[PDB]
Amino acid sequence: SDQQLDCALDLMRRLPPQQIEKNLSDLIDLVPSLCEDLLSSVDQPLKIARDKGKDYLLCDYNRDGDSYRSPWSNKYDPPLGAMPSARLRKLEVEANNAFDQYRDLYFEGGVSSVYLWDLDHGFAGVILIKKAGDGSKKIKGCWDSIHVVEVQEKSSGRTAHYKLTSTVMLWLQTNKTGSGTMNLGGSLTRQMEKDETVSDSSPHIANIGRLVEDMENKIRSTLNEIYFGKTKDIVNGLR
Amino acid sequence: SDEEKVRIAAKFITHAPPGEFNEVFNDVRLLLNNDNLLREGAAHAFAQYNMDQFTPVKIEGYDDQVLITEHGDLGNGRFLDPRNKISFKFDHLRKEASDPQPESALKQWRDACDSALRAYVKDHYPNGFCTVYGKSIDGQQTIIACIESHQFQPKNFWNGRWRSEWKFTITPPTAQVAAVLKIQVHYYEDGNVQLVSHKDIQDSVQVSSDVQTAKEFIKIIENAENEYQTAISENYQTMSDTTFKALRRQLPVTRTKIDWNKIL
Amino acid sequence: CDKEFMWALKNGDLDEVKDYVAKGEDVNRTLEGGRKPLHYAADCGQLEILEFLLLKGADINAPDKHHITPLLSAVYEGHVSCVKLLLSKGADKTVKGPDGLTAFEATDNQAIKALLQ
Ligand SMILES: [Mg+2]
Ligand SMILES: [Mg+2]
Repeated sequence: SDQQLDCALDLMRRLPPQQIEKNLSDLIDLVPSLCEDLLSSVDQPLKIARDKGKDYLLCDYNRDGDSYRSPWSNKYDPPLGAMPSARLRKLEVEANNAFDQYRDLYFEGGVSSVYLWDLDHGFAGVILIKKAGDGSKKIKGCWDSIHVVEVQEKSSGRTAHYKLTSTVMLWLQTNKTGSGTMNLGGSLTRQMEKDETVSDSSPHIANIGRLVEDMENKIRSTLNEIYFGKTKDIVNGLR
Repeated sequence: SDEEKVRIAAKFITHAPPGEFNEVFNDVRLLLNNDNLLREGAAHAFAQYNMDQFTPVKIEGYDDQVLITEHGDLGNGRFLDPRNKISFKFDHLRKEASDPQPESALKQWRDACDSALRAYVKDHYPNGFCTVYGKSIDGQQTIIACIESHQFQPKNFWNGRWRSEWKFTITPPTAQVAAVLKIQVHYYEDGNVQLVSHKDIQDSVQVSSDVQTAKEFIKIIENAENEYQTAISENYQTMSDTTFKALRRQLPVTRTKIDWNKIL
Repeated sequence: CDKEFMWALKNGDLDEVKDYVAKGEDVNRTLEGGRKPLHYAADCGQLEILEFLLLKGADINAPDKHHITPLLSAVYEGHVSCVKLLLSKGADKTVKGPDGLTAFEATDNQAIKALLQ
């Protein structure tokens, strides 16, 4: 079914991007063979859970079984589990506290979550940021960003190699008198590969955050052009 | 289950982007893997997509393209071309027309509104098509104007389509107007983004003669579809400097990038 | 519930901003984000939201957690008509921002500099 999954992914790229949850569920009920292969390949909106006391975001890299581990309490909400090493868990808390400020400085709200896992010659992490514009009938929107970084140490540890892969899902809806209902939905994916020095004045998190910030500033610029420029010109070309 | 796999397959075909029906049909065919379940189960879905998208079709020897709409459905697999009073077979899969045959009470107003609408569509749309219907709905005389305009450029990785449906319910001396305008754009050159926009319109107009009411109908269509397009461009700008910023800013409030070792 | 009030302030949904304040909310309370309702409106150039918050009794000179006045916020983001209203309603243009500069010294906008004279 290698050509079956191809048509399944080609279908999700063409369907209305604000119905991925039900389409992917209908798509799995249609062909349950690729149930696991699709979920690990289809970009889905980030889901929110409660630590029970901040919110935290759910993904596959912080999941073990049918339970989800909180980045604050370090315990799975469905009690168990795969835990980070004591040295990595300490670096993970610094990462959550660093990207919690990054979330506030650039989004002024929303939820953020960082999860790390040890590989072999380094560690890899996921940065999850979720910003929703609720509480208004006329103006709505949401922003989901998923960053996966791979850190590779080089000998003495003065320089390391980083590999970044980011996806930003953007939705907007307006209900105005003149333009009626306008709905914009979609996403954008970028990859990165670079190495920077690792001194005491610039640790790993200072390098990872410096690459997430520059990436999201680049993605935002492209999103502003394809959302409010490219699609605008296509509309004016229809009339 | 096997009544549920065609229900899922029909829904996927219903929500195909303009100009991407063929690519969605293949993905659905290779996924369902039951070509006879797809042809008789999702037959209504192929007809539903074409009728909802106002698909223009070229009939041999009749030059003017006609839109496939629910108002043109004659209830026997055929569709009506009110301009050249004929009916024809339409194959919703190949999008082909065949078997033409000739095809009442509100015929003069339809001819008038059509003549006025064709010049309007030519003055405002590049590759635009239109079709005006005259019929009775629940004992009420109704005039239905439909407009379609699309640009299919898969080589440039984008497609778009404009749709307009204007319903004028004649109740002398008035006519209740109910309209819907629809735009759908898919752009996948870099990234992937889809626009879905609609607007509902309710208005009133006093009827007179078949000609004075026709030009008064087109006037309402012209003023409303001008405001719709202009307000969309003004809203695009608002979403650029405001609604997007309310999600994520370009720079922090301090207007300087983050000092990352001042956080740790 | 603080974020949804912040969302209405930024996008200028006057009806939602009106209900929140009518329900008994404080137009001068700093939201959890770190700014007062005047800041979020002036930061996004919401002239109609500023007029409502002002006649509802908001402090036109109160700073946020960035030490930025509502006048300075509109000046930083280049909202000309918002600077015009705030000055007409009595905003103190002599207050220095976190960089020690007044509004006149902190912008190269000639239109805004003309208003600040
Ligand atoms: Mg034009
Ligand atoms: Mg200067």
